[PDB]
Amino acid sequence: RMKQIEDKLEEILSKLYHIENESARIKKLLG
Amino acid sequence: RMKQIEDKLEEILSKLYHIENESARIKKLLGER
Amino acid sequence: RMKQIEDKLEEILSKLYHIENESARIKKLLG
Amino acid sequence: RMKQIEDKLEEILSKLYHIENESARIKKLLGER
Repeated sequence: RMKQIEDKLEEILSKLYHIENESARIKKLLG
Repeated sequence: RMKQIEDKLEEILSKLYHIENESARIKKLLGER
Repeated sequence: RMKQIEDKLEEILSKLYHIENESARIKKLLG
Repeated sequence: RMKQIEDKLEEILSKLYHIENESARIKKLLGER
C-alpha cells in the first residue's frame, strides 16, 4: 500500500538526481 | 483510487525517462559541437 | 491521506511537463 | 510512515524547482549566445 508508494518515490527522486547531474553537465558543456 | 495513484506514478516515471533522454541527447549534441 | 498524495502527484507531474517544454526550448536554441 | 511519504514528496518537489531553475538559466544563457 503505502510502502509501495514510497518505494516509487524513492525511485522517482533518484531519477531526479540523475536529471540534475545531466543539467550540471550541459551548463559545463555550454559555458 | 490507490490505483489512480499508481497510474500517475507510472506516468511521472515515464516522464522522468523521457526527460533523461531529452537531456542526454543535448549533452551528446554539445559533446561534438 | 491518499487524496493528499495524489494531489501532490498531480502537481509533480505538472512540474515535469514544464521541465520538458524547457528541454524542448533548449534543443531549438541549440540546433 | 504516511509522513516519510510527505517529506519525500516535498523533497521531490524542491528538486523539481531546482531543475526548472537550472534549465531556465541555460535557456537564458543560450538566449544571448
